[PDB]
Amino acid sequence: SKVSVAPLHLESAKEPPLNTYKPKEPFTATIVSVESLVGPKAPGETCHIVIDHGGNVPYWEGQSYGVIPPGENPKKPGAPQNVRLYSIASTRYGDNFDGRTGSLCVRRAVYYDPETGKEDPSKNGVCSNFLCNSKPGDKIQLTGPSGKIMLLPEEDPNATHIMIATGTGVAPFRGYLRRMFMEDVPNYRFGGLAWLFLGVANSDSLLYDEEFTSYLKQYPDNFRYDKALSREQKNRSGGKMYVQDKIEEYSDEIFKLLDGGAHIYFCGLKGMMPGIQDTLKKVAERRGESWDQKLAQLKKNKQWHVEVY
Ligand SMILES: Cc1cc2c(cc1C)N(C[C@H](O)[C@H](O)[C@H](O)COP(=O)(O)OP(=O)(O)OC[C@H]1O[C@@H](n3cnc4c(N)ncnc43)[C@H](O)[C@@H]1O)c1[nH]c(=O)[nH]c(=O)c1N2
Repeated sequence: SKVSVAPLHLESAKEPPLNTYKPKEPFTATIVSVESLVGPKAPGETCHIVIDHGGNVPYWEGQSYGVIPPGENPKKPGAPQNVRLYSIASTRYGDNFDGRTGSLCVRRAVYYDPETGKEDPSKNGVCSNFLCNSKPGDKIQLTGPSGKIMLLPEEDPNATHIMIATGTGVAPFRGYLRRMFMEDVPNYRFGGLAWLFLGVANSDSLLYDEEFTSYLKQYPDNFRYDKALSREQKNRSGGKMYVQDKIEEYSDEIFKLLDGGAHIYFCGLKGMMPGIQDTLKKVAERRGESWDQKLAQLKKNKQWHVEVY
């Protein structure tokens, strides 16, 4: 039941592509589709953007594309807008299984006055709205790809990968998990444990939930999946349910896996991290361990992978 992907020559490169296109001469890609990923109770829109790069801007899982939105740089007259980076949410083959498209998972940044709720177009996020407002056939200026922090370590096809996402931080993990489970990639046959933790505001804010739930039924011995819905759930202590609280529910299993060599990944808004560090410190203390010591070892061993923004 693994899906045929082409072209398999995408497996031949020994190093990830980097900076293939640069801001002064971007690649003009074409939008294939834009769809909302969220339901009516979600506090804001997050969109799935499919982009046809024609095979001209290949990438590895875990990398980012740059997008240059239209208009003048407000801080520099006559100059283009600055690049905004977006974690690629697709595998190298992309959602059409053909090596021609890549996908982004984009939260629409909308401004509301803190007192009156009143909006103001001039204070909306430029690139996120540009992307979420795009339609089939629209052109986008693409740069990159870039980034190496979130490349998937494939040396051990039976490794353990613990994936901690909030919101759009699910993006690299969608790509990892399709490569691990969905696509027929003969040179990478994953037989380890992939464990996805996802924190979002509510049920309607879930991203790609049907895809992840399907892996539980297809690969029950290789995939685990836990969700934290913060506005709809409460933690053991009674402060909104964050993803850290879900990690703590599996404290012993997770620490054992880390001690056994598991990779652990964090992606999403940088505000997710302080709570996670606090929980891990408390879990370590309860076990009689120093989290500082443990984290230093995880970093030295190249087990700790963070890309937050
Ligand atoms: C490695 C990496 C990977 C990613 C990302 C970053 C990095 C470093 N990001 C973030 C992304 O690059 C980008 O920063 C956001 O999409 C916001 O960009 P905009 O162009 O929409 O906002 P823009 O840069 O135009 O504005 C920034 C913020 O300022 C606000 N603002 C503007 N003017 C204001 C004013 N006068 N008063 C008050 N507020 C004002 C806007 O509302 C917005 O919230 C991301 N994002 C994402 O959604 N998905 C992803 O997968 C990723 N991945």
